[PDB]
Amino acid sequence: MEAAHSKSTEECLAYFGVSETTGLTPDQVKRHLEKYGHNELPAEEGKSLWELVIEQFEDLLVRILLLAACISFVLAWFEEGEETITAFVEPFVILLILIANAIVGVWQERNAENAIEALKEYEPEMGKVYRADRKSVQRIKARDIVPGDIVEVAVGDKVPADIRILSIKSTTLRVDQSILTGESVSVIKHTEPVPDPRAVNQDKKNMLFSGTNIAAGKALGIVATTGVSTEIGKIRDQMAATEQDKTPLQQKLDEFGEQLSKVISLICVAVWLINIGHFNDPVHGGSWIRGAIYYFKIAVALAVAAIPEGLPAVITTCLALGTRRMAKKNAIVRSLPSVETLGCTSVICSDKTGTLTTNQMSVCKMFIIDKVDGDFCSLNEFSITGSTYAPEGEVLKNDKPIRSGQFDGLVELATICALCNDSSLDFNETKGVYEKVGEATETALTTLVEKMNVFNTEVRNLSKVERANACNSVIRQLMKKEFTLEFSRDRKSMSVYCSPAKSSRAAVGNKMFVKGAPEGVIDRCNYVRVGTTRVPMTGPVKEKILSVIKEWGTGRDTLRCLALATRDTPPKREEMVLDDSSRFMEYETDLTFVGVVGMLDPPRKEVMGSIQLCRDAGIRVIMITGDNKGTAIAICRRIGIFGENEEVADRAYTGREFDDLPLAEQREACRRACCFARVEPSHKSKIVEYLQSYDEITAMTGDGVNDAPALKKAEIGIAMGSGTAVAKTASEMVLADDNFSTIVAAVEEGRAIYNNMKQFIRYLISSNVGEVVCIFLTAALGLPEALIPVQLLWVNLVTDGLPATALGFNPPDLDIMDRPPRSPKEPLISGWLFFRYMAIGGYVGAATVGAAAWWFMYAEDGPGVTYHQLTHFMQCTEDHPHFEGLDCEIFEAPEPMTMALSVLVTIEMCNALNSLSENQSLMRMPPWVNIWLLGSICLSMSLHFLILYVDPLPMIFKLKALDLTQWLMVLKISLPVIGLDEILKFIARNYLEG
Ligand SMILES: Nc1ncnc2c1ncn2[C@@H]1O[C@H](COP(=O)(O)OP(=O)(O)CP(=O)(O)O)[C@@H](O)[C@H]1O
Ligand SMILES: CC(=O)C1=C(O)N2[C@H](C1=O)[C@H]1c3c[nH]c4cccc(c34)C[C@H]1C2(C)C
Ligand SMILES: [K+]
Ligand SMILES: [Mg+2]
Ligand SMILES: [Mn+2]
Ligand SMILES: [Mn+2]
Repeated sequence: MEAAHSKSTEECLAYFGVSETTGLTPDQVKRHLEKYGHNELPAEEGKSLWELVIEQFEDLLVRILLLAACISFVLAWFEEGEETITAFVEPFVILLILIANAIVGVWQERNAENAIEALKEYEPEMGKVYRADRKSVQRIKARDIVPGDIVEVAVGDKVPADIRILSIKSTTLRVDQSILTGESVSVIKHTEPVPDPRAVNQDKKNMLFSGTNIAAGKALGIVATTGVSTEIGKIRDQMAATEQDKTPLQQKLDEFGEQLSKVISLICVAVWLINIGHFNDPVHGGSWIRGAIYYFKIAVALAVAAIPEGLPAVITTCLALGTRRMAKKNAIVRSLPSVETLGCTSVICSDKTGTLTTNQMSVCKMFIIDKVDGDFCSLNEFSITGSTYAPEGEVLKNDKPIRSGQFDGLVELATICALCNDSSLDFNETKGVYEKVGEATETALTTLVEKMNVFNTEVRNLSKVERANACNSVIRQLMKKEFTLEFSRDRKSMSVYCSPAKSSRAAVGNKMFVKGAPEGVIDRCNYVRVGTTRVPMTGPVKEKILSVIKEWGTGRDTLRCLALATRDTPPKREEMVLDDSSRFMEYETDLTFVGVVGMLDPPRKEVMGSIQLCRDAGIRVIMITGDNKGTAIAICRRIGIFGENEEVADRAYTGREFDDLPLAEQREACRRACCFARVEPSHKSKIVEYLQSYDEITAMTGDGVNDAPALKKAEIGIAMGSGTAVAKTASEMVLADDNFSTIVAAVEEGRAIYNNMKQFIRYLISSNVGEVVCIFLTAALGLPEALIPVQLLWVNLVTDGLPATALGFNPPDLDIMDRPPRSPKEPLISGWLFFRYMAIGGYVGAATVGAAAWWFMYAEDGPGVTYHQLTHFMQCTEDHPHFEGLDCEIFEAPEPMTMALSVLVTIEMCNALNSLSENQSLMRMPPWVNIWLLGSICLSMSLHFLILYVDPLPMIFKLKALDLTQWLMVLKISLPVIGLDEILKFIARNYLEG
């Protein structure tokens, strides 16, 4: 059943053809269960660790290194009676890496806790119905409720389905709808039509929404919808639309996967063209068994050389460390990549209530009457400080602290605030904070009474649990509450009837203390309290007081105001009927006006300063709130989202006003406006979506169920530590201490991390370049591979491993938070930078093949000098006569390859220094800057020496140590790499773009 809010109750009843005093028949229920299904949200799984690892071995690139693992496996099985000893270390070091990279791939991409499950917390197991087969209410499984059911809800109930209210049995029905609005202040419901077809939830004052709860009262309704066709079901569906997105760089990775997986396919058929080049002269001396196997040997070496394995690890490590740094600021990152995604954020959307503000309603202004001089009426105004329910803060007069007990009118105000009140305050020993018990707007009065301390009660030595209600208790000892005239919609006030406690001195006679909406309470006042005296309420006085109250209600203030009054001479208890709320207004007449209090939900202290820092970093903050527009704009002004006099006509929108815009203007509104109010959970995700459709990287901050969709849609979702489980499990990061400042800190960390990543990804790739250049030089020319897989694997995973991780520890820049956010599209190399290490890569790729072949010809030991014969080793077995003065096995010596590797290891270790900075020469930026880079290379170096000098190591890696002349030759053929790039920096810091 649709549009239940605009139908009258008779139309809803007639639609299902049921009586409110009977309900559906059990047969009808059966038919509706068929037709509409059960009243429950579908669970959303998330692949077993099975289908996750499987998906790690799916993306093309990863297969390339599996190919060269199976091929490596075969070309290590049918290994001659020679060294089948360690031929399998290759197809295993590889087969091992792919294992490790998967387990890690999943340990960071997997979101443990499920936000749809948390949401089901709001689905009660049980609901109450009236069905035709019994007169009395029936308590059943909620999932068995169907459209058409007559349902009964009561105080403390979770509402089981979307329900048109038929009949309110209590005097009021007060509903907490925070899961759809973020607001915890009770909604007072009624049963009349809400004609607007486009009514937003905050307007549907005659509806009950599944998953909200009843803060008070009793009602009967008819179920309009169940299952996913409910408001909470829409939230469930937006969280189920699981886009499993990915970090900008993580999409760069996924991208480069496609990049590198073709570069290899091309280079392999390219090695094949130069392999088929001397296919026209094989002299068929070794058939093709030798040829089709020397070609796979090459593929495995190229594939291995191209893929920069170990990359996944240095990154994961970088991220994880980042996570550790943020945890120390009280930012709990739940997704490794996110720690860095925040860095490129350009727009931060934010819930207001409980996010930007404390979600703790606070009396911050009050007034009583000081003097009435005929027509003129002087008010005594005070402000009150503090922003939580904690009874911490002081009452100020002109900004200076005063003792509330000095003023008789305040004693009376406190008395009414304390007594005309169904709530209290409680100190939660487990969370370490004060919490309300009852309505927010009432607990604010409770808190006020504690701050006011009008009897100067000693409270400094109380436990926090006793302190919670101390000054309210002292007032209870003076006046005994005898009964309450509860709130009704017609009068918009409530009152409590009180007698002076036994042993008066207080003051003889019974009293009624009244609070309510100003206009109705003041209209029923005939007198005004001035100190302890009472004077007649006149028109001009009534008008001054109403005017000031109206200013408080619409200011830069926009406070909720209550007027406080007391009936000085109540009726006698016996003349009043308590069972009829319709009589209460009359009993609360002939009142004496006492004062007014104004409360708001105030900003957290750090928010303003954080917004400014964001602005300084080129980040926009947009408030998106379920709350009213007036309050929303006012809070925006207090926190510097808007100027205090800025005109915001087209900078602030309700969800409706936003919906009214042409679809084109909706997109543009999102770039211009910074406040969206009276919004539904969908509006928040829609705005995030628009933002993202300008390719803005966008964050969402929230604490509520109504933020869950936006939290899921944003590139980065951020939840408040003290907010809902649902919002937390929908996030990438949680601010455990609710400190908004931490977001600013997280951005910096993220920019720091982004800079170090991109360059250690360059350092690691410049490497994989030379290797390819080499595994291709020593392939096309027909030379004996200068390096083989098992060695490359060590280099890329370990030799370059440490140093890369060292670079992820370089110091962040000093202006890092004075730049605008980097563009999402920004590559990782451009023009100058690409050919930069295609030059450093052309050097490594060569200087390695060139120090291995050196050991042949112009080197001492030194088979050796063969020249054109060296590029022709295939015919040493066959065409031996050519090779006279040499053996036919010394073409497979460890020394030459140890020369090659020792060059790479030496070039890369150097290439790690020119990686410390992008442009700043080592001249102007010392190599002693990042000490950890030093310990990093000395480790890589001392590991290199190892696999050269340890009985096993050199056989598994095919190395044979180098003389001190074999190392002078290495250095004098490696170090120059520094001067090379070093001059590439001098030609970029001046004549390029600096
Ligand atoms: N228990 C209580 N005792 C006394 N006064 C109360 C009260 N609960 C609410 N009020 C006062 O009476 C008014 C009645 O609230 P009501 O149902 O009219 O909502 P609202 O006007 O705040 C709703 P909306 O934002 O959707 O238009 C409140 O604004 C408040 O001043
Ligand atoms: C088993 C497994 O999950 C993985 C792997 O096995 N790896 C990475 C990877 O994620 C591969 C990868 C995909 N996209 C990129 C970009 C840059 C670098 C890498 C990758 C490393 C790749 C490899 C093969 C080491
Ligand atoms: K997200
Ligand atoms: Mg909120
Ligand atoms: Mn992977
Ligand atoms: Mn109202």
